Amino acid sequence: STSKTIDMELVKRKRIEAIRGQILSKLRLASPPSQGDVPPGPLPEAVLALYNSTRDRVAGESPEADYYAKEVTRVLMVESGNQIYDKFKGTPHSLYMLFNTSELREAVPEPVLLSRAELRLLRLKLKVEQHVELYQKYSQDSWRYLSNRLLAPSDSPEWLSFDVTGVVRQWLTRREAIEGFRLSAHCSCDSKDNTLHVEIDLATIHGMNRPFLLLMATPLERAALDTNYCFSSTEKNCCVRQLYIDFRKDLGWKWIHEPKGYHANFCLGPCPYIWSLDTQYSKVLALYNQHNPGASAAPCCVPQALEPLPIVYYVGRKPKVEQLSNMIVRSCKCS
Amino acid sequence: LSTSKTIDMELVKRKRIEAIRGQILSKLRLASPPSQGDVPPGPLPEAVLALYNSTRDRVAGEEADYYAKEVTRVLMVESGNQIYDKFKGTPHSLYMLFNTSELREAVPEPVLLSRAELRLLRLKLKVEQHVELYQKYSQDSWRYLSNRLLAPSDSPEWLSFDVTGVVRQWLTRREAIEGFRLSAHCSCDSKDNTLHVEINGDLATIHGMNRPFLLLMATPLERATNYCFSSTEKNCCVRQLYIDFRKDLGWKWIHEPKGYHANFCLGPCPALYNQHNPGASAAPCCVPQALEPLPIVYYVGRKPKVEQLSNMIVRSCKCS
Ligand SMILES: *[C@@H]1O[C@H](CO)[C@@H](O[C@@H]2O[C@H](CO)[C@@H](O[C@@H]3O[C@H](CO)[C@@H](O)[C@H](O)[C@@H]3O)[C@H](O)[C@H]2NC(C)=O)[C@H](O)[C@H]1NC(C)=O
Repeated sequence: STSKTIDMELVKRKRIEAIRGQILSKLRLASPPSQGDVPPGPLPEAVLALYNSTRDRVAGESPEADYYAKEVTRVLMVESGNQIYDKFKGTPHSLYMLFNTSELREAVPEPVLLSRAELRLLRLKLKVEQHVELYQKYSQDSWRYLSNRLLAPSDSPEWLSFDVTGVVRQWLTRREAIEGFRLSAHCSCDSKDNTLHVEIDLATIHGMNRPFLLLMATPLERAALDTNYCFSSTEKNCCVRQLYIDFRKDLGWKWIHEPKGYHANFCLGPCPYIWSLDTQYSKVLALYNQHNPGASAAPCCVPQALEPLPIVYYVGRKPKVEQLSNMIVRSCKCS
Repeated sequence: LSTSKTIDMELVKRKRIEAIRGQILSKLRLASPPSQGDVPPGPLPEAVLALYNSTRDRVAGEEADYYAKEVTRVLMVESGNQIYDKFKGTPHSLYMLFNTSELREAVPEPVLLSRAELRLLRLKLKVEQHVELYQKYSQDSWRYLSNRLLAPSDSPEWLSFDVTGVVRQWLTRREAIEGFRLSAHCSCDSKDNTLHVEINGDLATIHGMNRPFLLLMATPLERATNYCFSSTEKNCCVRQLYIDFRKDLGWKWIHEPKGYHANFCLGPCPALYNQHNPGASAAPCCVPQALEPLPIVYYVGRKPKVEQLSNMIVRSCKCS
């Protein structure tokens, strides 16, 4: 291990140097930004709090994201004391969260830059299981179902998240000043012999730590490859290549009755470092979505999206239908 | 010259073909192709083709191992008997119950089961509908599983519901009968002693062929960072590397954090092709699978910026 540990350190240094170009290329910077103007001392109150929640454990829901970094912003809902109580007065099992659309356009000027928008809630009900549903205020009159969530009991207050990216993108398109969501308890009912059975504050609503929208978008200053593009175009870079395999013609096998063949495509092509490649084009950028130059020390043209293959074959007199995983290559990536 | 590029591709294509020869055999865990002298000539039986079709059928629904899974299916109890007299005249509810012994014959032991799907032939062509799936936990109760918003489609469509955990629990249970419930979505809200309630021909095909069934994928009976940091492995795996922006990169511009666990993948990916060449590609590499982002805080002049960079932290590695 005397002459192997030192070899390991060279790999670690190779990884570190790739990360140097890795971070700078993501930020679309040739060199680290100038610091002469920066105030010394601790970070501001809003900056630390913004960075805090990005690391915090949140509740998940259950096109692919790009290589370059996303600017994260957040907008807290309109304050509790004003406006949000008179229109929905005394609703026992419904929580309303409305946002100023101009505050969203201040963070994200145009919708095309927005890549993800999350609605955040500070859940408090520790001991009992609850089933909730999320709704979007499309118009002033009706609400539309978005999603639901079965919430198991948790001993500690937990931050809940709802992916409302598609909804917030439509909000950035609209000029209407106020938009919002509605979180209500799950309704369970059933009709039977002309009878009908029906079964049905949770979170911080005021000040800081009230519900908010977390926006991840490409900043304005900075404003994989599936078979549907790899089969049409001839590319020098890493991509999917067609290969139909006949169990008779190519493998000399007769025991697979169904199918007689399938498209087992392969990945083939050079994977240069993303910063070593020409200025970014939409067709070349896709490959690099999971790009981590130092991870494997040498990036390879490997598959991303794969599909299974069901087959039919015999064991004696007995026919068997089986499914094989990861047989069909649908996309390739450099990583 | 394209004459000497055709030849290069043919060599790559043959390497892929030869790896696939080993891939298929290794997934089925066979050393050589099985003997076919006893196989009946002619078309496959009625049930065998139908079972195979549904594996290919295009369906809309909302890690798995390397080796192949045996696919079986079990149709629900027929309409005319037993399943209507206890649920007589339910206007907005469709009931699907299954014999638990038929499931244990298809999947002998619950540990072997890897996936179970409930299949429905949707019929409502023109109208958008919202449905919910329920499980018969007890003799008195049903339990919420999932829901589905169904957009209009001109053609009858096969719907799928992932009921793996439910069907696996059925094999754990000893009760002879189990089943599901598909009902219309209930939307209500109470306000000042008032209450608004909204709901939403047969919804799906219910009798004869193409009736609801469970599609079972299980390992045959005959085939019977938290891991990378503890053990030292020669093969491809995750390797520890903490990176301090000052100590390792010489940087002062990233105020938060001062560093992070950016692990790397390292190890050769040159009978047991599960960790050797899972993808069967011409040259397998040790590349990461699970990646995690890294939020940072830095300054550009006077304006502080908090940004998130994707795929910075390697959590798992694979041979591909
Ligand atoms: C499972 O999938 C295959 C996918 O093709 C299905 O194959 C089709 O089976 C039908 C069965 O009737 C064939 O229809 C035939 O039509 C000709 C006239 O065109 C008639 O002479 C035959 O008597 C038969 O009725 C159809 O051609 C065949 N598909 C292809 C591409 O040939 C199969 O039906 C599926 N499911 C089953 C068998 O339940």
